[PDB]
Amino acid sequence: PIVQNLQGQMVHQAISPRTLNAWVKVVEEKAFSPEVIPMFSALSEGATPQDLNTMLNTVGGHQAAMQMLKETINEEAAEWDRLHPVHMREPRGSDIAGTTSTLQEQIGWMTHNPPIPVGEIYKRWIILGLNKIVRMYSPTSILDIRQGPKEPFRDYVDRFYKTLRAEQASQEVKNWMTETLLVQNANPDCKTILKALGPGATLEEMMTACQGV
Amino acid sequence: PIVQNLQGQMVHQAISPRTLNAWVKVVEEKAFSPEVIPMFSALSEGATPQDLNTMLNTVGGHQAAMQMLKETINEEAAEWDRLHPVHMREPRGSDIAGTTSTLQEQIGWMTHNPPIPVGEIYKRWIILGLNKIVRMYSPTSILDIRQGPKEPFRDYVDRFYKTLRAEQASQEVKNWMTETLLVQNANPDCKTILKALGPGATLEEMMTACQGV
Amino acid sequence: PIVQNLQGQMVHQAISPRTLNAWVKVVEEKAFSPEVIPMFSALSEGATPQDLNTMLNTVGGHQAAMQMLKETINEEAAEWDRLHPVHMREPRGSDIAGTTSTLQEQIGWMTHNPPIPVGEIYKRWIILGLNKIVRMYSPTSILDIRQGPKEPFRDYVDRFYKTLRAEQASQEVKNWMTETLLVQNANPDCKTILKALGPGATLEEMMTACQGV
Amino acid sequence: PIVQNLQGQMVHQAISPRTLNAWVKVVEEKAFSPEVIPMFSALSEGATPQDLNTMLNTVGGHQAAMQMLKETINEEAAEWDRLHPVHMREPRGSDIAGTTSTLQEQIGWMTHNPPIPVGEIYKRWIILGLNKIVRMYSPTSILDIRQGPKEPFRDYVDRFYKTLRAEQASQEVKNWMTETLLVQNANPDCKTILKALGPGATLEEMMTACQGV
Amino acid sequence: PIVQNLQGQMVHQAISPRTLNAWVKVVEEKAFSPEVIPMFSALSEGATPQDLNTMLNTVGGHQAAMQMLKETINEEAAEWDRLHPVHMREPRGSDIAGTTSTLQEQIGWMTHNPPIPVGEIYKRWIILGLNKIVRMYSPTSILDIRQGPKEPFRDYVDRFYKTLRAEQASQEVKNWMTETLLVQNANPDCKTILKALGPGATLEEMMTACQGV
Amino acid sequence: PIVQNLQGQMVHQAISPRTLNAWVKVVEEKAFSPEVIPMFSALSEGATPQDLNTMLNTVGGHQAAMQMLKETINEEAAEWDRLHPVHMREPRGSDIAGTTSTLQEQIGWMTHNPPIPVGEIYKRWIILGLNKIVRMYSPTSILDIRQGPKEPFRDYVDRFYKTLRAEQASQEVKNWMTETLLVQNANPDCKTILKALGPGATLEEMMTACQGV
Amino acid sequence: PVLFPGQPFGQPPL
Amino acid sequence: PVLFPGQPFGQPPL
Amino acid sequence: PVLFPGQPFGQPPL
Amino acid sequence: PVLFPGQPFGQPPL
Amino acid sequence: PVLFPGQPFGQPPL
Amino acid sequence: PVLFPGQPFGQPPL
Repeated sequence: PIVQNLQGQMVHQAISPRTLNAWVKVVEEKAFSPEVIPMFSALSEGATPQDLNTMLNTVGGHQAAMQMLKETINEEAAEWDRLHPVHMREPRGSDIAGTTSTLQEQIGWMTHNPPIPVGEIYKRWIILGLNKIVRMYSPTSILDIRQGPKEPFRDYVDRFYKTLRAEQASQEVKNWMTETLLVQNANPDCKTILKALGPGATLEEMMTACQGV
Repeated sequence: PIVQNLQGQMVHQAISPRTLNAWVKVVEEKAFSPEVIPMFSALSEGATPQDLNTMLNTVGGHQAAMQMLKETINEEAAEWDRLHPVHMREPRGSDIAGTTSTLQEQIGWMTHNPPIPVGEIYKRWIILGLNKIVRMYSPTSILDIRQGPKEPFRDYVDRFYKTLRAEQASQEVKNWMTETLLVQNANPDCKTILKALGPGATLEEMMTACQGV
Repeated sequence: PIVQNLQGQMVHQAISPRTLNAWVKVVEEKAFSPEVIPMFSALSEGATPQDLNTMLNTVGGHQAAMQMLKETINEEAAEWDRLHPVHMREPRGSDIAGTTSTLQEQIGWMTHNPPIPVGEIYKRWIILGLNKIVRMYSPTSILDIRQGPKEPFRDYVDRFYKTLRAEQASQEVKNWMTETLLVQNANPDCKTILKALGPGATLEEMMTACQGV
Repeated sequence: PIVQNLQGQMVHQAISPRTLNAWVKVVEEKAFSPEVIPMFSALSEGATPQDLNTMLNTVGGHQAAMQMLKETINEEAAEWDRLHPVHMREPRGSDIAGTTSTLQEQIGWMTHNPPIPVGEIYKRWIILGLNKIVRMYSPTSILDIRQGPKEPFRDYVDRFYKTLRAEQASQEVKNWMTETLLVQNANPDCKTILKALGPGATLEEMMTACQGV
Repeated sequence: PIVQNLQGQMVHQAISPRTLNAWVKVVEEKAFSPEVIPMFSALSEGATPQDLNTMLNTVGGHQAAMQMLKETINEEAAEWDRLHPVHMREPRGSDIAGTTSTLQEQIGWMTHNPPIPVGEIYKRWIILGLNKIVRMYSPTSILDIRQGPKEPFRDYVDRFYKTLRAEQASQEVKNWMTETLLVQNANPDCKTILKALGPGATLEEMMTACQGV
Repeated sequence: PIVQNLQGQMVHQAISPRTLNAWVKVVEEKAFSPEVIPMFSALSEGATPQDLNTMLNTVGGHQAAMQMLKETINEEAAEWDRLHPVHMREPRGSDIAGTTSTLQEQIGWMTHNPPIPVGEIYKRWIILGLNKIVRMYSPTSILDIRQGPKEPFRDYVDRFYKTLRAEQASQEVKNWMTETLLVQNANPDCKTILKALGPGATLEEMMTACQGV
Repeated sequence: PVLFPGQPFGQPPL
Repeated sequence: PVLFPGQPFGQPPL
Repeated sequence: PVLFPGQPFGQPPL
Repeated sequence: PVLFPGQPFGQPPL
Repeated sequence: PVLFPGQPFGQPPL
Repeated sequence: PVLFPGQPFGQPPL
């Protein structure tokens, strides 16, 4: 991250070994479960591009996925270079990605007036690449999810919303899915109870009713 | 949380990986035992809305429960928008929930004069949603709890008060429950001893007597 | 606890997750062994009432015992309200217990001139309730403790003083107990050696002699 | 690393035992997997030459590899002495390696105006020696990697890019490899699908197609 | 310990839970091995009497030993009251032991001009009591230690000096012991080699020779 | 170590329990493997003599070795008293060893103008004693090391250089050893390959060739 | 009373 | 509503 | 005496 | 492109 | 000598 | 050379 030094100037704070080891543990154990993106985003709060790159280089495994992430940063940084032509100097996509930008340039922009938040901009590109990885590591679309004939409705809801979280679909599609597929793919008894609640029932009401099956 | 920077201004403190990993451990192991709410509240001391949201996004599992929590934040933030019409600017419900509010707006309100404590306000809504989850994750009402025919009275008390903690009922109902059901549902011998103490006996007296059975 | 902020004013320090997790571990594993009271008192050094309450709420288990602790804080805070009638304002018992007192009122009193140490006062009430719990969780009075016919005298001493620590009796009774019961309840050979030392022997002398049996 | 002291001067910060123990764990467990170089580089952020040397001396095992690293620092420091003849004084190769340079000379250069970053310069030589070790600890060239007849294409990609990371070849060779060998060495069905995509397909497209086999 | 507060005054630092848990681990596992005294002394660097008392109260087990430690603090504090009659005020033995002295009096004396180091004085009394415990927990005097007929001389030396460390005897007796008993109680072959070295041989020489047996 | 206090003066920093526990773990597990000396030297960065002594006293085990270390500090401190006759005052050998020097005298010298670095001087004597221990704990001289008839050459190199690290011999002897014994004691096939490289081959070349056997 | 049976510690009254 | 079904918490709208 | 048998260490007297 | 296939992240070009 | 056989390290003499 | 075979890293020469 960045901090004020005791000399009264903005200076880099290096990543703690506990933060790097946490990120290793996260990526090793959770293997791009969707929770890895908020976990990454928490571990990389205030990160400069060099800090982000040090996290990504440390992963070691999953190199096919890390290449899909590099393909994403390629096209996102090219899109930045397209949307922001060249005239501190303004950062190019390779500056935001931390390749052509020194650490001191990164801190310079992140503390400019107004700031250019190259750490956050690059972190958006990484998070978007992790999103593509997370879909392709999901085994099932939400359309595949159906309640087991004796599966508790709370466990089916947990499967459904955990899948819906990985989906992709635009937000109004996720509204239609949580209204419609959640009912449509229940077991016949719970399905009948849900339809008896009417279409506007909240998840709390739906669970409270179908717990009785 | 929020801290004074060495430059002499109020600035964000990022969540430590140990606090996030603690929250993950808590929610993974304790699965909304009622103790999860004070544990959450301790881990989120001084939290901005972005800090709270980072904790909740990190949970990963229990997605049916996390949706019940989002249903709660929906209705609570709508109730805020109802109780506080629009005229720093005043926060809307989506500002307090940290969706339409930048981190700098959150710190601005949390350090205003007088402050508007958007972190604490939102934390109340989250804690209320966790309360709804905690009831629905409780398997039994206090009315279901009866002492086993040879169960030690201290163990029955522990079952009873652990259930009463999850109840819901208003405080005067919890008074009536701890006076009446606690006696009424004891084993016949301990039940007889308790009635022989009279109705006003303290829990210490009740335990000290019924330990003799 | 409380600390000086970098702005030059007294401000709350939140409880670390390691302190809360330590307190959970302590109460989960040690289940009100008498050592839990000094351990609690060390973990709650400089604690405000809100800090103490966050520790107690986090316990989760042992709810019958935590109710006996609430019965104690009830009568102790009522006794405070009796001994200190109402006229910063002076704290009522519900202020010291942290229910009717904001955190800022707690820090106000804890940094007043002279201070009113509402954190320490409340911590005395909690420690007294934990003392009542500790006796009732002790299975045996000191009068029950007798040396096994081939038990090493050092192990009998360890059992005796560990029980005497939980006792309750006033200090001059504990003097009489360590002079009299310690001899009276030894095995016949060690008992004879101890009586041969005379009544004033120190524990070091007693152990050094009875090690020869 | 280096920090500002409270006296207002640049002063050494000693390596934490957690950083040294982390480096020991890394080198003991990961045995010069290519990830060890970014992991080393993260653990040695802002390191003086004495700091780097303390990390390398602590390794203990792998002494044949640590000698190959000393052979590398020999030739790199000799090349420095060749490229930078002698005229603070300018550092010789033995000064940058931290042998003939005191810690105070190292901090002097690292805080000079302009700085001479002897810590970073030496860290480049160490990282280059670790690169030679990493190739020789790799068992296979990328040319050896072929997809198993029923191996999932995602697992073959992971093997391929993990090997390509250790390669050595210049960047345009790695471009040719990821375009050509990745297709050429797939299983016959996936190989046919890949050729049906055309030569410009991205790794995401390639995986998405060959997942259907 | 004691620290300078940010307000510019000397103020207590509370014991960390890691230091208390370390002390618990030490006393639980090592059970007054002689190493427990330097370990205690390191953990209690700069400790006030209240800090020391919090460490000792936390022990929980070994209560016969902790009573022998209280017998020692009784006689040592009485000896202080004898050597230092009464005239800040001067501390009595009960002030140094932290019973009649507030924490603020303890810090007052520990920061007086000249200081009265009541923390260190009391820590001497505790360390002396721990010494009495350590002898009585040692099973053997140095006179009992003899080399096993095929025991390696390095292992006999380790047994001998580990016992000599617990001894008690005055320093010139420990000189005579390490010169004389170390030879006298070796196995006959090593014993013959040692006598062939002459009486002034150093432990390095003795080991280097007797390694050949 | 030593630090600047917030009052603006040089003051002791106590050893963390994690540093002491790390040193215990190191000496308990690694039992004077040569890596223990750099590990000790890292853990004791900036250590005063009292700090070093607290580390050494904490070891507990290996007391025969710790006596060989005391024999070394005896002769080294006597040699200091010989090389530096008596005239702040100048430190005697017993001052540098921290026996006759208070902590305040140690910090006085370590912050004098020019400083007398009694911490580093004493740490040299300890490191020299640890060197004598490390040789005597090594089971084999480098002359004993021969490649197993089917042992991989990389594993023989690792055995050889790990032994050479413990040797003792002066640096030009270690040059002759790594040139000559490394070849001379290889298996006959690898030995033939090495001789076919010529005498000046680097370890990288030697390994790269003999990997083909 | 200051703390009632079912309530958490530090629960504000009413 | 302020948080929709599939979205993370703290997701900015639109 | 300064510390009596059953008491904790640092117990204030009376 | 900004990152090429075999390279680490944050590798300076050329 | 500066450290005698049985003594701890840093033991003050006499 | 700057580091010789048996020596630790950072060993001062001579």
